[PDB]
Formats: sequence, structure tokens, C-alpha cells
Amino acid sequence: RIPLQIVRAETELSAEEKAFLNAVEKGDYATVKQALQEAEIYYNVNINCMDPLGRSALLIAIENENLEIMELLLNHSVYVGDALLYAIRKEVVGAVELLLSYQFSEFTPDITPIMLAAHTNNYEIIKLLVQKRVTIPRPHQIRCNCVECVSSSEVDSLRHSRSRLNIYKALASPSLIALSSEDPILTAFRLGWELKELSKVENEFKAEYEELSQQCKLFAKDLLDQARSSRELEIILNHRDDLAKLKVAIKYHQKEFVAQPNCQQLLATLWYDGFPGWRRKHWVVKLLTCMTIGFLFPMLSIAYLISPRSNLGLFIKKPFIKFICHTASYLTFLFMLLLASQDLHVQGPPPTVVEWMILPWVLGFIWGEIKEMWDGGFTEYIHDWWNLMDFAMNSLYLATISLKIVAYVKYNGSRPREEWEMWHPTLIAEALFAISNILSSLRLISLFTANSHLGPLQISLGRMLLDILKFLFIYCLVLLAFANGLNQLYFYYETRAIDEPNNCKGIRCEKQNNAFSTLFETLQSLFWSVFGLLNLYVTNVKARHEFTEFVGATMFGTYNVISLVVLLNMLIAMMNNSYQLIADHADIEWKFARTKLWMSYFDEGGTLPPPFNIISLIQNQHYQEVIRNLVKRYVAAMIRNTEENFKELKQDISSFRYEVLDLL
Amino acid sequence: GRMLLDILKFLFIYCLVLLAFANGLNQLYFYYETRAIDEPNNCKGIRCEKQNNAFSTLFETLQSLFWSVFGLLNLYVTNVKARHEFTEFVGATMFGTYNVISLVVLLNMLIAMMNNSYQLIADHADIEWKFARTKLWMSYFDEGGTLPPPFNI
Amino acid sequence: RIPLQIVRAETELSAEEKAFLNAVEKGDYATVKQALQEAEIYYNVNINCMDPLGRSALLIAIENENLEIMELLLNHSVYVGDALLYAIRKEVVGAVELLLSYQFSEFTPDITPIMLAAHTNNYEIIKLLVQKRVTIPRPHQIRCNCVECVSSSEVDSLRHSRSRLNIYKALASPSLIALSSEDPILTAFRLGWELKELSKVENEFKAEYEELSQQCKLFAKDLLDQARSSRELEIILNHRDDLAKLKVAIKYHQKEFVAQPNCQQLLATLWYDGFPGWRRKHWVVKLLTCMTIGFLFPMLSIAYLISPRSNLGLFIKKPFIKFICHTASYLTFLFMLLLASQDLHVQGPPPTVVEWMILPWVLGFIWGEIKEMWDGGFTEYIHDWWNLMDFAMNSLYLATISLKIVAYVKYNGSRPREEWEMWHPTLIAEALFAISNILSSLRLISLFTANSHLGPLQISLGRMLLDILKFLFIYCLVLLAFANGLNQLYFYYETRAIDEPNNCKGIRCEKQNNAFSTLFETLQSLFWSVFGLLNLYVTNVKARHEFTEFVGATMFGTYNVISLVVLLNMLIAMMNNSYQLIADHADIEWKFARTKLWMSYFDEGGTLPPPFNIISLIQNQHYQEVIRNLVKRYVAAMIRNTEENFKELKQDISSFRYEVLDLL
Amino acid sequence: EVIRNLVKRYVAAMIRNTEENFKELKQDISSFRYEVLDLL
Amino acid sequence: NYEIIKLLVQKRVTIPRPHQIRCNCVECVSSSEVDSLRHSRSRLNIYKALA
Ligand SMILES: CC(C)CCC[C@@H](C)[C@H]1CC[C@H]2[C@@H]3CC=C4C[C@@H](OC(=O)CCC(=O)O)CC[C@]4(C)[C@H]3CC[C@]12C
Ligand SMILES: CC(C)CCC[C@@H](C)[C@H]1CC[C@H]2[C@@H]3CC=C4C[C@@H](OC(=O)CCC(=O)O)CC[C@]4(C)[C@H]3CC[C@]12C
Ligand SMILES: [Ca+2]
Ligand SMILES: [Ca+2]
Ligand SMILES: [Zn+2]
Ligand SMILES: [Zn+2]
Ligand SMILES: [Zn+2]
Repeated sequence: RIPLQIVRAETELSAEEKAFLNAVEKGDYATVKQALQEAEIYYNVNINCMDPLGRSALLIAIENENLEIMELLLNHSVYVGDALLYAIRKEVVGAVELLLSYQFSEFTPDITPIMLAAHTNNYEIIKLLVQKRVTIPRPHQIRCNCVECVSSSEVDSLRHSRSRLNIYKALASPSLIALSSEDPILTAFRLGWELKELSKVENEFKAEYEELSQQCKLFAKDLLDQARSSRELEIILNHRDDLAKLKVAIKYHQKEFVAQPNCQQLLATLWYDGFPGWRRKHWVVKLLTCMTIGFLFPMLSIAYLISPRSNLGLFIKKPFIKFICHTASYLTFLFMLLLASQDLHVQGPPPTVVEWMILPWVLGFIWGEIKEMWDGGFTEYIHDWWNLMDFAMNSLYLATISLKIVAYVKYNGSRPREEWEMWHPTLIAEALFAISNILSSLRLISLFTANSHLGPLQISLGRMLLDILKFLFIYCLVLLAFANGLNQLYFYYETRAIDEPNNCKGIRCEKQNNAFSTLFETLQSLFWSVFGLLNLYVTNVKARHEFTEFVGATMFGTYNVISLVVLLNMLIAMMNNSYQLIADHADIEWKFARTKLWMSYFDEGGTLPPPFNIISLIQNQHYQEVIRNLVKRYVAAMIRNTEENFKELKQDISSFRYEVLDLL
Repeated sequence: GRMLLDILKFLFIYCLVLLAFANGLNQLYFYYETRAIDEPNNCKGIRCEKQNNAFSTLFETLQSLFWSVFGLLNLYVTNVKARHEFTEFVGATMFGTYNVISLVVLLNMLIAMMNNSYQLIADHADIEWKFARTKLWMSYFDEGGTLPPPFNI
Repeated sequence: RIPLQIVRAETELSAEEKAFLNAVEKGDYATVKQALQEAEIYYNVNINCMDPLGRSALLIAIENENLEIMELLLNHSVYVGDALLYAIRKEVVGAVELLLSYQFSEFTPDITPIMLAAHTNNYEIIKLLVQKRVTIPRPHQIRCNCVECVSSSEVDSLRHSRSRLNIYKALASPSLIALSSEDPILTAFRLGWELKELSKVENEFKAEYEELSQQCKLFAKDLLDQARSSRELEIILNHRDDLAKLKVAIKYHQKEFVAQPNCQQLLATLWYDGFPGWRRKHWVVKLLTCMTIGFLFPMLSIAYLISPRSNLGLFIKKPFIKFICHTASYLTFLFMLLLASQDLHVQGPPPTVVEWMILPWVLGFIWGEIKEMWDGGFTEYIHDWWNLMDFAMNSLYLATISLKIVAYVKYNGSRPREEWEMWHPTLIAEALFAISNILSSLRLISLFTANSHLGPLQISLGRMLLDILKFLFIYCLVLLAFANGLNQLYFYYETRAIDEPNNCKGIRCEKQNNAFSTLFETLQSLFWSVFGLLNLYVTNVKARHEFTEFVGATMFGTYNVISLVVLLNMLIAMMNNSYQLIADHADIEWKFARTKLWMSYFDEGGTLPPPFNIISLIQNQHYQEVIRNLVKRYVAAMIRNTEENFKELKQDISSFRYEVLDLL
Repeated sequence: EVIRNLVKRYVAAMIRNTEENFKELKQDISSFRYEVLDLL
Repeated sequence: NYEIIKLLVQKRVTIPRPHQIRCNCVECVSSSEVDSLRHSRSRLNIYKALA
């Protein structure tokens, strides 16, 4: 038998106090008034007594939305501490008004009335409290190192984090941004960015800051949604303190704001500047138009070079035409790259016709990269993540040019390639040019963003490359482990190349041999074993060491089971899970990426593709009027868009019953 | 670590099927076992350049069927010097049945098992990692074991 | 401009009729009574007038749960047709009572009050209507061919199917089975089975019959759940009209009823007859006990053979001990099968020691199979789906024995195997024995049901084999297509075996050749190409027919892309989808299969494993009392377990308001 | 005729098939309370 | 809402006809160039009403 008692005892109520609290709960005004008037004279009932749940008479009256009993208790001067917080959390406007006109707590000490109202996101109570001059303390820098911040963190790191989270919950309230904010959209953008940075910094409190940032982004998107005309939309997007605010939204990674259907419609209308009816056209018509504009890109470039002010000179400045011209230029460059591989004994030969036509494109690519670096800046250049591949391409092309020049000025004779040096400059130049061709042909992935059916796919692939990068670390660890083991076991039986059947040593011979004789060769053997191109007889030695052969073959089999069976299916499961997490947001991400791609063609700089590139207070008032209209519409829409309801209904019915019984 | 349990569950059935087919192929092929001297390079087994005697013994049959999962077992091992075409076809069809059961059925089945088991850990992955990392942190809170090897001796 | 009018016009109401209907809707009793009394004299208002929604005054009064206005309208003799159906569908007991005491329709003509009450599954109204002698028409046979059924189907196949579905919805009601049913559990079982058969037969109306059968199964499971003691449970399971009703539930595939935790507890208590505390034991203790009982299975079998009445004679009759003994016997059989492969030039040799010890096991297996066929019957034998593998094993073993006998009595000399005939009886016997060994070793899959961690897995694999069978048809179609094509292209260049390097022809040689020379060899080449064991040089001919070689290689590549890339990943997706559909029900399916496995060991027949096998009205009254208790408990539990509620609240408030205003 | 029957049946079936409800209930209760207090 | 829709259809009320999906009249292009947000919103509202 387990005895049950009250381990943490409290002060029980008397019979009269319990009767008074029950009368307050039932809403009987007459009995409560009589009890108060009698407590004034006899002092037999404590009006500030709690209940077994901790609520007092005032808290019970607030929870039941009984304004009459609330006012009756307030007129008798009951304890009122923290009652405003309970009235605000209950989201009852009349109670808040009555408390503005005049121990254990469910609210933390740092909670203030305005902060709690912002937490509740109730426009009425927030506006009530903002009518009075109320103020939220300013949060310090995300990485602030002042004496006050470190002192508060060392004294109490739980109180400090809780206070910061409460302040950022108050500031991130959509109703508190609709009011008391000069620019709600820019405030929402900055607040979302700062909350994302705090989520990055605060690891434990990450989900809350993430959801607050997402709430701010959704607030900005809904504010943009309330626009009802193109004039208002272009006033919003072009406000600067064109498309300045849209560029700011792109800077703060506001994907929901950018992917707005109206914003995307405006961007598409700007994108097809020359063609007014591109939206309603057949597939064959669009294909023929694109092919015709692409085949005429040198004519358009030359017309822009000669006279920019003409029917053909400024025709390339249109964003879609500019994109088509750049794509056609890159396609011709890749076609010449394909032609390049179509005497070969010359040591350091002069460049051929195809290479002489390739050189202008390489120079134009390098000049365009350095011009983008000089104009846009450094951070914008490194934020692209495609300028890395462009830098690799340009560096490899420059190395190819340098090695070609060196081999031309250091060699004159025509010696057959069979007796050339392994590190001959021509060979290194050819290898670097082949790698550069691979990279240049792979550079066409960035054009999948301009397509409707190839954009979300590319976004999904970019997002799934992160799971592959995560799996690559563990795969490489296992690979290094097994390579070290097999090398340690097999390096004793290394044989010279002359002893091999065809003077060939390694796994790239017809008969593979010395697969695990060195660390590098062991790494390559275990890499090629993933694809099955490593034969099983490589785990063999000429000596009759059957135990060593079996141990090596079993190491090989263990590596096969770990990589091909465990790691590969594990990576498949990882990618399968990661893809479903992008299925929903694929369209918004693609629209943001395509918006960036479109905005990249809106500038006057870089108009000519290679190789032709080497040859005012009314605004603020209009924006404020539009913002006022948007705020009104958004407040109305959000207003238009449990047991407490039934409890309020029961309280009303009981109060009406008691007053009818008293009247009759 | 949580997906290794599904692999351990699949390993039992895979090993049962492997033992079954190994016993069958051994029972069928152990009559045609040839000495190592008769082999082209005095090498007997599946680790030679020309694989031979792949199903001549239970151990060698197990290893041949293990390596057949990764495709490193050539098809001409299901051959005999005699003109027993029926026996050769029956052995090759046992081999093909084992291939279909393991590579096609069992492997995709294991993939589906791991795919289902991963989604069941997606939600609780953070809490499990935080518990494991808490244990790792508490392991370094003690005075014992302060000096790493070889300074501890 | 699109003009909008009333294409299907109706008869509009007058002002007085609309006012009367509005007074009925608002619940004002006085105005409605005055309107009725005035319509009696002046005949100015039609009391049977509809509304723009088709409802009359009586229907409006029923929908608002206004019993006073309902009775007032009934006393004035308003039209009452089909009002009982609306009162039943509304699930208002008082309205049904008032209508029992006394045009367009929302109910089909075949709907009757008792049928609609059964559809609503309302115990109160169903009992009300069953108090009166009410009757549901009997549905005919699922495959009935009488004149009435075919006549009704040919005259109106929509009315007939609807009537059948309504009748089966009425009969499958849990409340209508709680009442008016001698045995609710057996009725639920039979009804679920018949609804499943109808779902199989009625393809268009499949989901409805499936959900009705599932509802009946859940009703039976919940009736079993209401048991509160082991006595009641064993009374239910052992009722026969032991474990007779449990065997009936197993026969009707009642997986939810079988997998009941209490039923499974009783079955486990019966399963561990000898061990009372097997539930609370360590892993090592259970393992040692199982190993000890398995190593002593011949002693237990011999003790049962000599004296069944002893501490060891009847110790094997315990179900768990019997299962352990049979498993140990099969394990020893497989161990001897493994020993079997451990002079060989004898044509038709006599059996060795291992085969002489194997023969008793084979004879015992055959005798056990034929004894199961003779005892259980034919349908039960073919329902197992494992007796197919047992039949294959026994047929192959019998063929092995026959071929061994023939080779022994037809050959005496010792000729080396190299010069033996291709179809020598010894070779066929050895091949059949190897196939039999494969099948016998694969027979251990059926023992995974007895394990907790291996049972649901085996169920999932059995359920995923159906998707593989579905994919096999399309794979074989594509395989046959490409095999026919490659054969048609390549059969001209077939070369003799002597012309081959080692007198070897086919793909099983060291150098593969003639891979697509015949239909059979083409099928095998394309089969082995799935696993990559078919080399690429087989798509080559000695002649310089480069076009033919390229066309054949491209057929091969197309087949590779279709099978390995498309079909294989498609099958992976199929199995991945099919597995999640079994994840939820895996435990119940495993528990049903394990219950069947346990019940298989409850019989006296087949006690000895191979090779030792070849050497009363109180019951119904108790069951009825238990069933009455269960029905009461289930009705109470189901009773314990939208805009119409708010509409009823508003109607009550408005009626009270009007009556208060009239009184004052 | 068949289409008219179908339209009637569909309208009836669709008719047969939040805070504003509670607000309407509270409004009705408050109005009844005020009118009772005024009458008494 | 069937009741209110029928109420308003009792009076002769009329919804403007949407033009062709690929219409190229002067009115459509003028409305699209003047305000492409108001035009799309009006078309969507008309097609929500008709559907
Ligand atoms: C696929 C194999 C045969 C290699 C072919 C290389 C190129 C000829 C392909 C590869 C990627 C293709 C590009 C993928 C994406 C687009 C976007 C597309 O733009 C649109 O979708 C129209 C809508 C718009 O951009 O306004 C223009 C064609 C283009 C450049 C494609 C042109 C043809 C490209 C360059
Ligand atoms: C896995 C490789 C090495 C082949 C081994 C073959 C056998 C030695 C294995 C294969 C399947 C195993 C069986 C799988 C299932 C079970 C159920 C198990 O029963 C239980 O789970 C205890 C609970 C109960 O049955 O009451 C008894 C062991 C047994 C027969 C196992 C015994 C060992 C078996 C026969
Ligand atoms: Ca760039
Ligand atoms: Ca059987
Ligand atoms: Zn600070
Ligand atoms: Zn009939
Ligand atoms: Zn128009």
C-alpha cells in the first residue's frame, strides 16, 4: 500500500472563502456584492484569497469575461498585481481597458504589458498600449561584447536568454510592426535577417528564432499580397531610402516576398521587353523565335557596337534578348571547343585556326570576370558560388595559354610523342585544356534556372548535393581506413614493372597488378572497386601465403560490404529523405533563383557577350500612402481570417439566470 | 547506428539464402574438383586470373557466392571440362536464381527497409544526438584519464 | 455580359407563406399557432408549402429539434410523408417517438425506417424500431442466378446494386448486430467474410464493401475487448455450435480478432505448457533451455514411442517442446544434407552412410505430407501455400531415389565421369538432389514466424513479393521482345563449337561467343546482362559488318537502359511504396501467422518429428450470458466514445426568448 | 427533366453536407438579457 | 451560397463575359498595359464567379 498525502502543503480556504469563490465562479453578482459589503464590516472573508489552482477572485472574474464582477471587485480595492498580464493574455479588450483605467505568477519577471500584448499579436490591445507611450528595451548586438552583456550572461544565462527571446518575440509581432514602424517592409526584412543570424548563433534556441524569422517573412509577403493595383506594386518595389526594394529583398534572401505572383508578373513583363505577347504563343513559335535571335547574336552585338541608338542597336539591351545572345555565344564557344578535338608530333606547335578563334572567347571571359569583380565588389562576387567554377575555368585556360607559349618558345624540333618526357609542357597544356573543356561544358547547368521544367530540378539537385557532401566524409574515412590496412598488409609483395607481363604496373593495365602496393595505388584500387572495375585476382601474391591472401581478400570484402551495401544504400535513403523536404519549397526556391538570373540581365554592364565585350520627397510620401493602405487591408484581412468559449457561454448563461431569479 | 539494426535483420535472411544456395551448388559441383597442378598457373580458387573450382568446396562456394553479389565472380566458373551440359545448365540456373534472390529481391528489400527506418529516426535524430553528445561531454568532466596516450603511462 | 436567370423555375411562395416559414424557423410558437388557426378559417396559407431549399414546415421543425412546434404541426394534420426518415437521419429520439406515435426526397425509394436507422448506427432509434416487428429483406446469393435476380439486374442495374448495398449496410450495423442476433461474434465473422466476397465480385462498389467488412471485423474485435476476466474469454473462444470459435475466426481470416492482446495472452499461456515462467527469463537462460531441449529431441521421441504416460513420454506433447523437437529434427536433417556433399567414378553407386541416414527423413517427410492431406483434407492442405514447396521437395527426392535405383540396377562398371553420357541417370539424380537440398534449406523461412524480430519482417517480404510478381510480367515481356530482336539480327553469324577457341560454344565459356545465335541462348545472355556477367564483345561478328554490329550493340544498350535503369528503379519504387502500406499492419499480420503456427502444434497428430513418425446445453447458456454482458459493455463504451449543434442552440435560445416576451 | 432532378438532389445533398458561431451565440444571449432587463 | 445566389439571380443580374484566352483586341491589351494587376484580378474573380 502506497500512502498518498500532500507533500507540499498550502493554506486551505475557510468555508466562507470557498463559498465566496464559488459565487464568483458562478457569476452571481448579488451574492458576491453582499459578501464584499459584509467583509467590509465583519472582516470574515479575505477578498484576496487564492483557490486550489492559484487564482484569486479577480483572476476568476477575468477568466470568465465577467466585466460586471470585475468592476465590482475593482471598486472594492482588491489586489491587482499582474492582473493586467492575465487580462492581456486572455485577449479581452474590455478587461484591459478597465485595468488601464484602474507571489506565484504565470509570467516571467521580464514580461511587460506591451511585450505580452505583442506576444499575443492582438491588434486592439497592442494599439491600446501603444496609445500610451510604451517602450521595449533595445536588444544589443548579436555578437556584442560590452560589460553589461557579459555580466548578465555570467550572472544568469537563463534569465538573459529568456529576456532576449521575449524581446525578439515582441518586436517580431506583425501587429507591432504594422504600428510604430516607419517602413514595415524594410523592418520585416531586417528583423527576419537578424532573427536568422540569432538562430545561427543561438544553437539551443534555434527553432524559436527560425519560426520568428519565418513569421516576419510571411508578414512581409502578406503585406505585399494586399496590393490591389500595379501602380501600388511598382511604388513598393521601386522605393529607395529601379526595383530598389526588390533588390533589398533579394539581399535579405526574402524568397517568399520575391516569389510573389504579382512581383513575378511585373518581373516577367520587364523580362520580355521586346515581345509583348510572349505569354500567349505556341511552342514552335517560341522555339523558332529563340533560334532566330540566337543565330543573329553577332549582328546584334555589332549593331550595338556601331550605333546603340537604332532598331538593332538597343534591341540587345532587352533582358530576354540579352540572355538569348549570351546563351548563343556560349553555345558557339562550346561548338568550337568540340571542333578543337577534331601534325601532332610537333613539340610546342603554334595555335591552329580553332584555337585562334577560341582565344577571343577566353580573353572575353577573363575580362568579364574581372569587370564583374571590379563593378559589383568582392562579397557579391563570392556570394554567387558559380564564380568559383568560372575562376577555375579562367585559371586553367590561362595556364593552358602559358604552357603553350612556353612549349612554343622552348621547342622547335618535331619529335614523336612516344619518346616525349612525362612532364612535357605540351602534355600538361593538353590535359589542362581538356579539364577546362569539361568545366566549360559543365558550366551550362546554371542555365537550367531559366527553364520552367529544369529549374526546380536543378534546385533539388543543389539541395541534395549537401547530403552527398555529408556522406562523402564518412565514405572517405572508411576508404582511408581500409586503404591503410590493405597497404600495410600488401606492401611487402610489391613487384617491379619489368617483372610484370607487359612492363605495366598498376590497376590500369590489362592484367591488374600491385593494386595495394602503395597508399596512392591502394586508394585508387579501393575507389575503382566501388564501380567493380577492380578484378578479384589483385588480392593475390606470387608466394604461397594463403593466409595473407585470404586476410587481404576478406579486408577487400569487408570494404565492399561497408561501402557498396551499407554506405551506398544509406546515401540513397539520405537523398530520398532530403528530396521530400524540398518538394514543397522547390517552386519558391526556383522562382527566387530565376528572379536573380533575370535581375542579372537588367544592368547596362555586360551587355555584349564574349568576345564582343573586349572590342524627390514625393517618392517617400507616395510610398507611405501605399503602405498605410496596405497596413489597413492587412489588419482587416488578418482579423477576418476550445473550452474557454464554452466557459464564457456558461458564465453568461449563469449570470443571466441569477439576475433573472433576483429580479423575479 | 539506428539503420545498422535493419541491416542486422536483413543479414540473417541473406545468410540463410546464401547457405542454402552454397550447399546446393557444392552438392552439384564437388564431383568435378580439379587439382591445382592441372590449373593453368598452378592456382586454384576464384582469386586467380582465370577463376576455377568456384563451387568445389563449401568454403569456396560460400566465397564465390559472396563475391557474386559484387559481380567479381565470372560466369565461366559454372563450367566443367566434361560435356555434361545438363549439369552445367542446372548449376548456372542455381547461380542465376541466387543472383535474382539476393541482388534483385534481397538488396532492394534492404533498401526499402532502410528507407522506412530512416524516416522513423528523422524526427528524434536531434534529441538522440544531443543525448550522445552529452554523454561524450560528461566523459571529459572527470579528473581520471586527463592525460592522453602515451602520457598516461 | 452573361445574363443570369432561373433556367429551372419553381413555384415561389407568397408573402404570408414566407412569413409563416420564417416564424417556424425562428421557433416562435405563438405566431405559428396563430397562423395555423387562421389557415383553418381563411385558407390563406398553405401549411404544406416548401421553401427555396425544399423543406416544409415539418422538416424545418425536425431539423431544429423543436418538439413543441413539431407536435403543434402534427396536431394540425400536416403532410407527413418521409418525415420519419428525416427524423431518423437527424438522430433525434423524441422526433422518432412522436412520428411512431403519430415529391422530391433525399432518400432513395428502397430506404426503409429500420434500414435507415441501421445505417445511422444509433442504438436508441434502432431499438425503438426493433421493438416493433420490423424486417429487412434477405439478400440473395453472391452468385445467385434465379429469375428474380437476373430480371432486376436487366431491368435496372443501378437500382438493384443500390438496394443490395443499402441492405448490406443495414445488416453490417454494429448496433443491429448487438440486437436481433443469436451470436453476434459468429454473425460478425460471417458478415465480414460475405462482404469481402462481395467486394471481390463487385468491382465498381469495392471500397464500400471493403469498409463494411472492416467495420464488422472491428465490431467483433471490440466485442472481444469488452471481456473483463479469463473465464469469460475462454468461454467465448471455446464455444462450439478446444478453441473452436478461435479456429472459426482463423478460418474467416479475422486478423484483428485473433491478434487481441487477451487472446494472444491465452494462446501464449497454452503455448508454454511446460514452462510457467518463460515470460520472465533472461536471454541466455532461454537460449540454453532451447539448446538443451533440441539436443534431447531423439530421447523425447523415443520416450513418447515407448511410454506416452511418463515424465518424458507426454513431455513432447507440449506445444513449445513439440516445436523445438521438430525444429531440431529439421536442423539435424540439414546438417546431414551438408555432410552429404563432403569413389565418384562408379556408374550407379550404392547409397553411402549419409544417404542411408537421410532416407528415413525423406520417408518421414513424405508420410507426414500424405498424412496431413488425409487428415486435414484438400482445401486446408492447398491453403497453406507452403505445402507447394513441400510437394516439390518430396517429388524431387522421390525422383532422386528412382534415378538412383535405376542407375544402380542398370550399371555395374566403373567408367570415369568424363566420358559419361550427358543424360546419364546419375547426373540427373545428382542435379535433382542438389535442387532438393536448395529447397530444403530454403524451407527454413517458415520458422521466422515463431520469432518476434523475424516475423513481421517475413510478413513484409511475403507482401513485397507481389509487387515483384507484378514487375516480373513487364520485365519478361521486354526481355522476350529484345531477345527476339537480337536473335533475328544475329542468328545468321552462328558458328560451330569446333571453330571456337576451346571447342566451347555459349556465354559460359572463358571467351563468350554465340550469345545471340539462338532464342534460348539470347534469353540467357540478356538475363545475365542484368548482372553484368555478359561481356560487350559478344555483340561482334567475324565479318566486317560494322552496321550490323552497331545495330546489335544499340539493341543491347537499349535493353540495358530499359531493364537496369528504368525497370529496376521502377521496381525499387514499387517495393518502397508497398512496404509503407504494410508497416502499420505488420504486427497484426505477424500475430495472425504466429497464431496459426502455434495452433498447428496443438493437435495430437504429427507429434513425432521425422524420422520417428514412420516407426451439453450449459455451454450455450454460459456463452449467451457472457455475450449479453459483452453487448451491454460494448453499447455503453460506444455511447461514451458542426453547424447543427449551434443551430439547435440558437433555436432553443430563440424559442425561450419568444416565450419570455409573450409571457411578459 | 433528369437534369432538374439531379440539380435538386445535388443542392439538397450539398446543403446536408469557429469564433463567429460563438460570437453569434453571445450576441443572442446578450440581446435577450438586455430586453429581459428592460421589460422587468 | 445557394440561397443568396438565388436571391440575387431572381433580379436580372449579369456577369461580364471574359474574352478569349489568347484574345488580342484593343481593349484587352489596353487593360493589360494600363494595369496588369487589376486586369488579372478581375479575370480571376470572373472565373471564380462562373465556376
Ligand atoms: C542535352 C545534350 C544534347 C547537350 C545539349 C547542350 C545544349 C544544346 C543544351 C543544354 C542545356 C540547354 C539549355 C537549357 C535551358 C535553357 C533555357 C531556355 O529558356 C526558356 O526556358 C524560355 C523561357 C525564358 O527563358 O524566358 C532557353 C534554352 C536553354 C538555354 C537551353 C538551350 C539548349 C541547351 C544549352
Ligand atoms: C543464419 C545462417 C548461419 C544459417 C543458420 C541456419 C539455422 C541454424 C537458423 C536459421 C533460422 C533460425 C531459426 C529462426 C527462428 C527460430 C524461432 C525461435 O523461436 C523463438 O523466437 C523463441 C520464442 C518462441 O518460439 O516461443 C527458435 C529458433 C529458431 C528456430 C531459429 C533457429 C536457428 C535457425 C534455424
Ligand atoms: Ca560569373
Ligand atoms: Ca507442410
Ligand atoms: Zn551589450
Ligand atoms: Zn436470386
Ligand atoms: Zn479582348
